[PDB]
Formats: sequence, C-alpha cells, structure tokens
Amino acid sequence: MDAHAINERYVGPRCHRLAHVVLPRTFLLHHAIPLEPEIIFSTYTRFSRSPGSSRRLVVCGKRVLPSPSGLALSLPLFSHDGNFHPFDISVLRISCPGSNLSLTVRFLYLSLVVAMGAPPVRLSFNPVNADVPATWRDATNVYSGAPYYVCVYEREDDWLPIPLSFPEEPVPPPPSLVF
Amino acid sequence: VYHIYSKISAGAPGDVNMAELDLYTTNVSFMGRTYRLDVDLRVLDDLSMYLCILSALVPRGCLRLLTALVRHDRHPLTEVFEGVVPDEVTRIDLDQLSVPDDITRMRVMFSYLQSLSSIFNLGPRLHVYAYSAETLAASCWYSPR
Amino acid sequence: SQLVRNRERKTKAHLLSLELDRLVQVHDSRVRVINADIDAVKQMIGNMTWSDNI
Amino acid sequence: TDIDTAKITLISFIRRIKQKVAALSASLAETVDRIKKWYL
Amino acid sequence: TDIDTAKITLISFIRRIKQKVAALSASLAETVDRIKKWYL
Repeated sequence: MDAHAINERYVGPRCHRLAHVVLPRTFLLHHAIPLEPEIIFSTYTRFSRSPGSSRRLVVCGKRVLPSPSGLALSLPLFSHDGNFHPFDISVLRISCPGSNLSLTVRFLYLSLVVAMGAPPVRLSFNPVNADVPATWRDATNVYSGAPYYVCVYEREDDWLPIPLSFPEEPVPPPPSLVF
Repeated sequence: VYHIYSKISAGAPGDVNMAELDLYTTNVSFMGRTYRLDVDLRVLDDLSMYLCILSALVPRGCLRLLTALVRHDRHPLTEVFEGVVPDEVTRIDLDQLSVPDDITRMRVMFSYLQSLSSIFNLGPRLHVYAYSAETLAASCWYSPR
Repeated sequence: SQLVRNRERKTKAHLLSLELDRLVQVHDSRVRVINADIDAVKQMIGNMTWSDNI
Repeated sequence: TDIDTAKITLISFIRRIKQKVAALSASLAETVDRIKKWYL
Repeated sequence: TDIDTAKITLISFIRRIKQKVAALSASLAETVDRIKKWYL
C-alpha cells in the first residue's frame, strides 16, 4: 500500500489523474503474473477517434501482505482537452529485465472512472505517507472477467462529477469499438 | 552575492536597494572584528554565470534523478530527504523536453557541480603554528592540494 | 462468429451496468446541488427577518 | 407577525420540498439496483 | 423593504431551484435514449 503514495509524487504530476488499482490473486492467476520484486511495469493508453498514442510511464508496484490482498499499482489517466473519453483503453505492460516475459494487461476507462465515483527561513518537509485512508470499491475487468479493487483516497471538487465526453453519431457499436 | 545584484540593478533597478546591498556586503564580521572592503567587478564574471547556469538545472535534475531511483532496495536515508524539496519542484512535468535533449542537460549539469566544487577544495594552503602581532612574524608548514 | 456472438453478448452486459452506475452518479451529484441550494434559501430565510431590518 | 408567520411559512414549506428531493435519489438507489439483479 | 427584499430573495432563489429540477428530467431524456441506440 506504499506504491500508491509513491506514484502520486513521481507519476502523479506527469499525469492528469491516477487510477489507484489493487489486483487480487484471482486476477493474477488468470493473467499469470509471477510476483518477483524484479518486475518493471510500464503503462500507456490507446486513444480512440483521435491519433492514438500516449507516452510510456514506469509505475512502481509492490505486493501487499495481509481487507484485500495482492499486487498494488496505479494506473495513469490522460485528459486531452479537459475531459476523458469513455471508450479509451489503458494498457499495462509487464516485463522482467533479464528473462523472456512480456504480458499485456488492458483496462477500460468506464470500469475506472465509474469506480472513482462515490532569522533562518523555513523549508517544508513532505515525506511519503500511508496516513491517508482508503475506500475500497469493487470493479470487474471487461476483457477477462476477473475482479479488481480500486482505492479512493481523501484529499470545485464535490460540486462536479468526473467529466466524460461520450462519442457522437454516427458511431460503430460499442461491442465493436471496445475491441 | 554582490556581483549578482550588480547585474540585477542594471536591467531592472526597483528590485535592488542600495540601503540593503551596501550594508551587509561591505562588512565582514570575523574574529570579533569587522573589515572594510574596497569595491566599486571583472574577476568574478564567470562564477556569477557558472553558479547561475547551474541554478536552474538543479530543480529539473533532482526529480529526473529521483524518478529513476525507485525500487525495493532504495537507500533508506532518501526516504527522509525526499521531503525537503519544495512542492513546486515536485510538479515539474518533463514531457516538454525530449530524451536526447535531457542528456545535454545532464552532462552540462554534472560538469558544473564538479568544477565549481573543486575550486574551493584546491589546497595550496599552509598551517601556521606560531605568530606574533606587533612583529608580523609567522612560521608554518605547507601541504599542497 | 461464435466468439463475436459472445463478445457482443457479454460486453453489452458489462458496459450496461457501467452506464447505469454513471447515471446514478450524475443524479446524486446534482441532488447534492439541490440540497446545497434548498438549504441556501433556508439559511437566507434564517436572516430574512434580519434582512428586512437592514 | 413578520417574525412569527414567516417562521412557520418559510421553514415548513421548505422542509417539505427538501424531503421530497431525497425521494428521487432514494428511488434510483432502489430501482437501478433492481435492474442489476433481476435483469442482468 | 419587506416588499423589496422578499421580491428579490424569494423569486430568484426559487427560479434557480426550478430550472435545475428540469435538468434531471432533461438528463434521463438524453441518457436513457442513449442506452436504447448504443446498447440495444
């Protein structure tokens, strides 16, 4: 549970919003993710109805030893021109530095955006802390069908929900635009 | 410090006060005494530029160096020294500079951090062990670098 | 085809509950605006007999 | 009477509006969750 | 001032509540019809 608060200071500013995600073992058994501390995570998102690429970011992940239990991560969310797209895939790429291992884990924003909804001078000292409490909210992955947890940490905020910009007609069917 | 404010007040005069500047940069309180200094510069026209060309590369530097150093086996002291950096430096988004531009902002950056630090740890110095005031005699021994 | 008959069957079930859960959170975030606007009237009512004094 | 009658009018009418705005949010909390189990 | 200040208070606050109750009915008229074409 340290990897959420680490990423808000190093991956946090380089994004627009973060998607704090904890993966249970039932998700880990399906995608076959062998939990070693050597693992380097890399994240990028695949846009739709636009030129689709975002930059690649390295996200730190740590095993949580026990109320859920499993791998803890943080996914980047990108807001081009002030809003989110609903059908917009965030891809998690898992790889080891030495051996032959490459895994692609894919998430959709509507499973994340909905899940977020409820004299000498002074130098400041702001260390990383797990003091902020977590609110565990359920979710399901659309692509695999394995549940994963989403944290909501406490901090024009309570007035507005999270902005979404649904696609406009003419549109292909969203069973065909998701895949 | 005085040579920097000689260049600030040459372009924008309202930021430098002569009552503030020539009051704490002309007296040196050392060894229970003060000393007057005769200053109207040309000798320090590179340290005022080497310390200032280093002055903006440090805030970008100490976040690019900390995003690369994060792992299970971080040295535990930098858990403390992560908080001393101000909040505005912690929001530098390095997307606005490319990766073959960032290398040019490191080999420049490290080279001033050494070559400014070395010229004060250069030691043609000598340790006086005996002295008299009204005769101006002194003995010592020398130790280079 | 029989996998496209199962992609279109299941993702019309997973995304349907996401749109309905978005629809609840649009409504409850505006009911909060109404109860912030109803109580803004009643708070001005609590000194409306004081605003009639000026 | 400006203090007395405005107290009983502009509070009791306001509270009956406020308690029925909460009826809309309590309706979707029951009915949309009913769509989830019965029809999905 | 009982006629003047109650005119600007108990009309302008009331109209801002009424125009936002119509926002709820205009939201379901857009979103439930969006479920019909996109997902059915």
